[PDB]
Amino acid sequence: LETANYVVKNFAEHVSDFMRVTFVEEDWSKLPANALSVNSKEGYFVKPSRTNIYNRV
Amino acid sequence: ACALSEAAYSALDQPISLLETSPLLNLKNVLECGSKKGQREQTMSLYLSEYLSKKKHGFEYGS
Amino acid sequence: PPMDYAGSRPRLMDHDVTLEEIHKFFVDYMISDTLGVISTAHLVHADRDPEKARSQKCLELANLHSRAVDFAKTGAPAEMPYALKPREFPDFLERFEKPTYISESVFGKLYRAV
Amino acid sequence: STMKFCRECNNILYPKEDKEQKILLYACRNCDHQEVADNSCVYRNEVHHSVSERTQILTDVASDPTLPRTKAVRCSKCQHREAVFFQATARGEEGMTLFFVCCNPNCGHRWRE
Ligand SMILES: [Zn+2]
Repeated sequence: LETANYVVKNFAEHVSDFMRVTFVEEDWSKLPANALSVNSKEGYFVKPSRTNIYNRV
Repeated sequence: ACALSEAAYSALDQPISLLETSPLLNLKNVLECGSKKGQREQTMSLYLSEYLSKKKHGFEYGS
Repeated sequence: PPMDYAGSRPRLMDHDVTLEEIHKFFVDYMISDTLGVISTAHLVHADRDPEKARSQKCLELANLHSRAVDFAKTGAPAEMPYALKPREFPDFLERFEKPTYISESVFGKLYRAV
Repeated sequence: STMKFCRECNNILYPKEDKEQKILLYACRNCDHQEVADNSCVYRNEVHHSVSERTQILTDVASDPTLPRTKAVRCSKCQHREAVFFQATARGEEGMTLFFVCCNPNCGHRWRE
């Protein structure tokens, strides 16, 4: 149970179609900055190297 | 006059490559004031003192 | 009189939004987003140093907090810098990672009385 | 900037224009024969500045000038002044925004605005 929204209230037939998708840690915590775009030196200036979890999300 | 002669005889005359000429030639060009050799290259100065400092990054946007 | 509350220039794209630059902006919020970190590092910096909210280190966090909360309007990162975390926390938040020094401030007597 | 050779004459033709019948007719000097133009283009040049001829390291002129520096900002990881600034575009944007590159050695940082 939750407070309904105006975007849901007009579509009273598709209430089984709305879905909230959260993206959390395996331990259900907040995703830090170490799993996504780990820093790595390449040449003169550094650049964030994307990992596989970024391309999965 | 000998106080300026002593700063010219012991001048470090190791010249920079092409941008700066010499520490003695830069002294002679300051001492030669009225020697108007020509109007070929004249350099000005435009100080950026205005109301741009109240905004964020005003000097870099003004220059 | 406060400082300049004006923000940066908005990042107007050339073409239209084709639903791919929204996902690349949404996943870009999980990284480089220090909202509670700046306020936490500013709250533990005034009790540790004299002349509270007036030093050269306490003003950079207050300037960066105007950009750290306006990420949803303008796409500019907070870029929380180094050499500003005090590497120690007082006895209010009680984090066991950093060494908890004995606090002496307005909040220290406010905590020791309770 | 073009040149042709005359058939059975071997001379350099002249790009003249006929008055009544509007057609580019090429005529040589000695044979005075006529020939139509298959290109209609009497000039082609990849024109450049060319104001400095062998005067690069002997004159104080500069084709590509250096980027300016400013010491009013502090970088994030390096915590140092004397960073350069310029204006460019990034992946499509109406206008140009300010950029920064940390000119301090062993730092390697560059932040937008
Ligand atoms: Zn001929």
